[PDB]
Amino acid sequence: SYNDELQFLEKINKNCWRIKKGFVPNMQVEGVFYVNDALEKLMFEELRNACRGGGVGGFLPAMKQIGNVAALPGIVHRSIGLPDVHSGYGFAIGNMAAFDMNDPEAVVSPGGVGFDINCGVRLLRTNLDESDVQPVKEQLAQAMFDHIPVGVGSKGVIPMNAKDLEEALEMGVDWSLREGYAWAEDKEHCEEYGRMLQADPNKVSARAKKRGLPQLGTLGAGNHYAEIQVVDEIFNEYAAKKMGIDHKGQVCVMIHSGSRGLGHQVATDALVAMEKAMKRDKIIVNDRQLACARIASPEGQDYLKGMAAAGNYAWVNRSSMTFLTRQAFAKVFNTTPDDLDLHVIYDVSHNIAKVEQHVVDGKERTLLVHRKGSTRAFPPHHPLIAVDYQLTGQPVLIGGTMGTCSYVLTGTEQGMTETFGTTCHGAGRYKNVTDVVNTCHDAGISKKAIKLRPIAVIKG
Amino acid sequence: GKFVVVGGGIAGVTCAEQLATHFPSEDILLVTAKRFPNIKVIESGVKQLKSEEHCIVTEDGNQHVYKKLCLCAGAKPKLICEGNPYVLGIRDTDSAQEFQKQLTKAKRIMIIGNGGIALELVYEIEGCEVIWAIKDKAIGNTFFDAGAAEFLTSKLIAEKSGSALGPDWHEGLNLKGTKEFSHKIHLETMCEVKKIYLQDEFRILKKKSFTFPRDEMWPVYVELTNEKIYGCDFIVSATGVTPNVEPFLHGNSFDLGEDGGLKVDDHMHTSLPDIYAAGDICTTSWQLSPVWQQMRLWTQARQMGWYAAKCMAAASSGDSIDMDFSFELFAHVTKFFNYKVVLLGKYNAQGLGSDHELMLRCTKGREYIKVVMQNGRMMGAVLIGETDLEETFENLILNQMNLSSYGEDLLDPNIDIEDYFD
Ligand SMILES: Cc1cc2c(cc1C)N(C[C@H](O)[C@H](O)[C@H](O)COP(=O)(O)OP(=O)(O)OC[C@H]1O[C@@H](n3cnc4c(N)ncnc43)[C@H](O)[C@@H]1O)c1[nH]c(=O)[nH]c(=O)c1N2
Ligand SMILES: NC(=O)c1ccc[n+]([C@@H]2O[C@H](COP(=O)([O-])OP(=O)(O)OC[C@H]3O[C@@H](n4cnc5c(N)ncnc54)[C@H](O)[C@@H]3O)[C@@H](O)[C@H]2O)c1
Ligand SMILES: [Mg+2]
Ligand SMILES: [Mg+2]
Repeated sequence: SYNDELQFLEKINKNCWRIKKGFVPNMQVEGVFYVNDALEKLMFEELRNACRGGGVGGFLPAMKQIGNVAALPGIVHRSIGLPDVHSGYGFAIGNMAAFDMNDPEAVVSPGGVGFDINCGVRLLRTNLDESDVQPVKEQLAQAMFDHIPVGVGSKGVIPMNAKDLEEALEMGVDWSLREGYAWAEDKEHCEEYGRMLQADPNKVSARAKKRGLPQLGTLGAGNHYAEIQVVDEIFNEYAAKKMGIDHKGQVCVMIHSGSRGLGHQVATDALVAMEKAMKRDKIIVNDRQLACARIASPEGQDYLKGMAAAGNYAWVNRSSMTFLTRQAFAKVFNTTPDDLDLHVIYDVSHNIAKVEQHVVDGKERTLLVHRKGSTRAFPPHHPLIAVDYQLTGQPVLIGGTMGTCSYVLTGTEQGMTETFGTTCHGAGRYKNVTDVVNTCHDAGISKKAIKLRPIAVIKG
Repeated sequence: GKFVVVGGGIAGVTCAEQLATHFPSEDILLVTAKRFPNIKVIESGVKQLKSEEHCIVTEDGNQHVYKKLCLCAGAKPKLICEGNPYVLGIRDTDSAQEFQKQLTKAKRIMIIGNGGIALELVYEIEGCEVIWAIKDKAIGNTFFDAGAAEFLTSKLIAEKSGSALGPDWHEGLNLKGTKEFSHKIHLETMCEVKKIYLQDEFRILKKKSFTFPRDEMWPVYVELTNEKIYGCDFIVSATGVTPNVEPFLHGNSFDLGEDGGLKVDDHMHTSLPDIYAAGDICTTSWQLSPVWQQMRLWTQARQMGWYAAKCMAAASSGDSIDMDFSFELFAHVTKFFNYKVVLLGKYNAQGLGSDHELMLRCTKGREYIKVVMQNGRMMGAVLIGETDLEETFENLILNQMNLSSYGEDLLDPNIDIEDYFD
């Protein structure tokens, strides 16, 4: 009953709620959901609607999905739902879960990465104002659609070979920079310099490689798009100056894309191997969708090796899409891409697992943070982040849809201590981008630095 | 000696391009009637392959010797009756200009066919009365189900918003009729052309033309298989398309499919030694995967020409090459009545036989989505409208995830299934 489920749920603070242990049959640690007054009403309605449904099959309510992740072996900190939390296979979308790599009973969940791997966004600054582009916006749009392949069944213009694909899967952005499709400044302003050192191309399945060879350099269907935008507002002028947004109406472009086919095949290959291992190593899980393997077990190592490869492939795809975007601007505004100042503000991923150093229970541990729908947001003085943002804080790029304005944020110390530096990715395809970002700022897990409005969308 | 590819069609040019990239030290000849100077163009049409002597002769009388030959001669328009000046069928840019000229001078034009050419023309042309007669019960039987026809046909009532032509020849010409009345159209179901009567034949027999279809002495009158007879200034017969096998089949014993194409194996070999084929001329005889099928098009031709070049390169290197992933799942993304149409796998549940189920979610004048699931696993789906879910449906088909637990809610409006399987 709805009033029975309610007993497990209480309010921690004005913008966060708790899921007490026992909400699901086993729970290692409590759950938490981060909400504004508005997006909270929707998060509770999902649970109540599921309760009225007798014996409801599939599409379980997001709050129950947070709890089933809290049942997993090795969860070290609160299973936390970011504002974009919504129904997702296995782990709820927006969920961070962290597991200690030194604990012997641990878990890697494919649903805690996603079916894609390394879906992300790469914003690029440009010296042109909205008045330079507005009279030619249709020419620039056609030049972009001509230069950038889009949609299902599409094939990339950039030549791709099996050897070069294996190199890109093992080598990430370094491969694109070496080829000539990226610049040394692109390597700097990129999450982990766009590199996964644990990637093994020999782990990726042959079917995943077959899907990868032709799809490289293509956006695809779904929420993968490239969009041209203009700066609306500057909430942190120092951050804007640091990233090269000097004034409102400056042009920028967002490239949202990830692993195309290779990721889905790698993820689905993992779920099949995990079903065998869950019976073998007695990993007991509250939902069949939540596949799980011990990190020590070959299945956990294999998916983590595969995830890193698909991340390197996805980063190469983003760099290729960037290369094509620069060429389209260069033709339309009739000059060299560098003279138009097409440098990159940042590149960041919303569907990856990573090993990170966090101090938990007063003692630092190496944890695997599973985040899907969640973007990294490391604190203002974190040693790993770009030198330019080593003072302001790692940029978080938050992507809209349907002409809703996008936002660029930065990472905070409170967000590091509470969420392990985890923030929203974007609005559900009724919880607006604006609501979601205002909560992440109001809860002190992000600091809005820029706002941006789309003018041209290069979807499929 | 030199590799030879026949046809300036998408299959031939893409085969020649890829083959030139695989062997940059040797020349390729694209016979037909730059970025790779390795490919030369002969600009003539062959009359006879000579498979025993490994030779080709063109209309020039030039003789050529092939180490490998890819046949991509495309396909002739089939016609209701060849030789009549009032029948038209679109084939090539010359025929599109002829259609432009005739159309820019005329009214009361009939179209016969429920295939792709007719589906474009009824939306592209305005300012002529379009009489539509189709052998099937509803529009688009080749590309759509009955429920799909009802969505796209309700759009028909509303106002408009030497290689063969590819995905979009309709942009490169202006097609306005003299009447200037936008989308005035009538559809006649189950009908076929009985006979074509010129004005003189009509005057002799003293038969009466049926009145103009609604809610004058024309040049030609066409009788339907029903009791209604109609006149026109000319008639567009789509009639489908037949592979151009006729000039090649003479003198060599090629194995031909039920569609009359050259049968090709999994490595695209034509059942004659050293000879390959791709695009409309070929017919797929290898063991089809459950969610693939061969329909003549620009996308499949491009893919087949690539695979043929890869397979030819494999045989010269002696290496073994596996089948390309484009043959694992059929997908066609296209426009009909200004609506995106993505058909994935067995979109019309073709070949599923008795075992199949249908789940449909549609909003009137917005989008139509249908899902074909043979055993709780998605064999195919029909996607129509502005929906961007085509990658998700593609992935669920090639995974064969057991969706049975997700039940009927796999298409509920409030759940972001695209985000769920991103
Ligand atoms: C009006 C119209 C409209 C459409 C389409 C076709 C037509 C006619 N299609 C179908 C598509 O255009 C076509 O099926 C493919 O381009 C097939 O191309 P091929 O590789 O077979 O060459 P193609 O069929 O174009 O081959 C023609 C060439 O063959 C060569 N040739 C012919 N006879 C020869 C001989 N005897 N000797 C030597 N060479 C010879 C000549 O060089 C000629 O130029 C389509 N597809 C799609 O995906 N979307 C769409 O919207 C449409 N729409
Ligand atoms: N976007 C697209 O899908 C598109 C558009 C145009 C053309 N094309 C392709 O180009 C090729 C040529 O187009 P098409 O429409 O000629 O091919 P098609 O195979 O789609 O047309 C076959 C149609 O011809 C009709 N037909 C055949 N003989 C008939 C007869 N005697 N009387 C009445 N109807 C008869 C059938 O009922 C059927 O509807 C096809 O492969 C087609 O798929 C693609
Ligand atoms: Mg994404
Ligand atoms: Mg994605």
